[PDB]
Amino acid sequence: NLYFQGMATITLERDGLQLVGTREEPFGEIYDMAIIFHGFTANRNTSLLREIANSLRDENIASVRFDFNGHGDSDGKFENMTVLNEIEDANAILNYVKTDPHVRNIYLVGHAQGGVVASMLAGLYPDLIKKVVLLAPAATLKGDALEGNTQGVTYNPDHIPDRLPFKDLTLGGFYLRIAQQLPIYEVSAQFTKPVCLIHGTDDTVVSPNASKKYDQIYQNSTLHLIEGADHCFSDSYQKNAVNLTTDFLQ
Amino acid sequence: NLYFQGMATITLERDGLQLVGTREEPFGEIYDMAIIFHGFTANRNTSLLREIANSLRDENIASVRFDFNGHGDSDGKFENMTVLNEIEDANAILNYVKTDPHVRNIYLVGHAQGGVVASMLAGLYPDLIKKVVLLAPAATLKGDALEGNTQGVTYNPDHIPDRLPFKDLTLGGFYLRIAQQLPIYEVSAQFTKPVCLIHGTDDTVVSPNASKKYDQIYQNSTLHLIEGADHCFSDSYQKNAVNLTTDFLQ
Ligand SMILES: CCOC(=O)/C=C/c1ccc(O)c(OC)c1
Ligand SMILES: CCOC(=O)/C=C/c1ccc(O)c(OC)c1
Ligand SMILES: [Cl-]
Ligand SMILES: [Cl-]
Ligand SMILES: [Cl-]
Ligand SMILES: [Cl-]
Ligand SMILES: [N+]
Ligand SMILES: [N+]
Ligand SMILES: [N+]
Ligand SMILES: [N+]
Ligand SMILES: [N+]
Ligand SMILES: [N+]
Ligand SMILES: [N+]
Ligand SMILES: [N+]
Ligand SMILES: [N+]
Ligand SMILES: [N+]
Ligand SMILES: [N+]
Ligand SMILES: [N+]
Ligand SMILES: [N+]
Ligand SMILES: [N+]
Ligand SMILES: [N+]
Ligand SMILES: [N+]
Repeated sequence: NLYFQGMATITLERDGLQLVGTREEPFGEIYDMAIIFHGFTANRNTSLLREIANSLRDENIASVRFDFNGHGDSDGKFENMTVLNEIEDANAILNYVKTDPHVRNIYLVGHAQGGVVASMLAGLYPDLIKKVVLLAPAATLKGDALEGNTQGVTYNPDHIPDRLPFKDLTLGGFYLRIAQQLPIYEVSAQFTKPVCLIHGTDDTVVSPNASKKYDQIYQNSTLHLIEGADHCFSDSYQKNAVNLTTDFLQ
Repeated sequence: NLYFQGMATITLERDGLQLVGTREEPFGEIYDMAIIFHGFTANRNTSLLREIANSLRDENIASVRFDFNGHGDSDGKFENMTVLNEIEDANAILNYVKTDPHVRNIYLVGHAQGGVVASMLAGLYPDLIKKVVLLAPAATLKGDALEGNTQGVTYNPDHIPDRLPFKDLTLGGFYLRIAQQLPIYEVSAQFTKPVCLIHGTDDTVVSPNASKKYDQIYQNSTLHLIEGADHCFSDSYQKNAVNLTTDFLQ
């Protein structure tokens, strides 16, 4: 605002879970605010999401970035996380933003699974969200679940176990059952305002096809396929992903 | 079990919320178990649900019945309840039931909004649940949210407010935005094992067309129209409701 600029730690509640975020507070009385969503097994402070927030703040656009339930500093077990209770988290954060009287327009920015959270959130709030940016949005998480292969890790898609080991973590059977029947496109397509879609052509975690499908379902989308970029927009592509996002929001 | 029979109060957790229930434990080393789900604004101990759990226990079918979040003895504000978070409540209860070693077949039994919870849960666990009984399932709550008229309380369905004063209660805006888009029949229709559908013909809260519709989506359903019954299967209608429920779960 006019008196404090820079970062602050903010905590919210969603059903007796506490969610821990970082607010990037710009100069100015009135401003636009982006809610930024990290991906699966990630947290609010990846390089991509840090640089996103920072670039946004340099253009006077506020932001908040939170750890989803079961990730980062936020409460709850990873095994109990699903895309749906992430939407619930995202709604608790949308409550916080929409009641700050500094905020003018609200933007949603999500990477990977946080892109699916963003796109379905905007589809529930198409009357409130103004612009949305999706980076490598992971709608393919639904097909992976129908196939029985989530990021290497395999199961029978018709006999899903109670839990699945997944690196050093424990993934919940319910995550996968919800994943198989997520109405991603059905919900996301309710949002008819400006969408920015950024995806790397060398993404091997989430097919570019995912962004090509989002480009079909939105009537107001712009698609950027970044030649050579990976899933994380690593190395030289990160600045590319970050300027696209910033440019679009202004 | 073979040593203890009779009731107990169970406490479960879901996302930092305590869910309070009643477990009825029958005779035998091995038995089937019913999960009984109450409706919108109701609780686990309505006359109807006590009588279901009693009739079941006479057949040595075990049951549990929990207050959903925002109801009865359970945690959370009513205004923060949604059908989605009730499904998550329901999944937490299912975790408890499915991990009991005495339990053979798991049945779902849901009244009104508890019917929607039940049908959706069965659709997500079509490999685990053995049988479903829906009493006046409120699948009409979605169309009601799309029209903008929930039990006579009207609001703009394209501009859903933050909160809706709702007769001595305050229903959450996010309840309504979820309801509009819940994929009730899509998910429910994945359950291809036996379903028993029961609806009174004089229900004025949930149109009988709801049970008619399920009986069309389902690959193995049986429809019981109770001539003259009300939404809550009151007085004489209750024993008919209960017997149909009991006989079916056998
Ligand atoms: C941080 C980047 O990673 C993601 O967000 C991935 C989302 C996602 C992609 C494919 C899947 O099969 C899946 O189910 C676990 C999730
Ligand atoms: C306690 C017994 O009854 C119920 O569960 C009723 C549920 C219900 C019916 C129609 C609706 O438009 C609705 O939106 C909140 C909810
Ligand atoms: Cl699970
Ligand atoms: Cl015994
Ligand atoms: Cl009663
Ligand atoms: Cl009967
Ligand atoms: N200010
Ligand atoms: N985030
Ligand atoms: N399978
Ligand atoms: N969307
Ligand atoms: N588009
Ligand atoms: N036993
Ligand atoms: N309910
Ligand atoms: N109530
Ligand atoms: N009751
Ligand atoms: N009931
Ligand atoms: N409430
Ligand atoms: N609510
Ligand atoms: N009603
Ligand atoms: N509003
Ligand atoms: N709400
Ligand atoms: N939907």
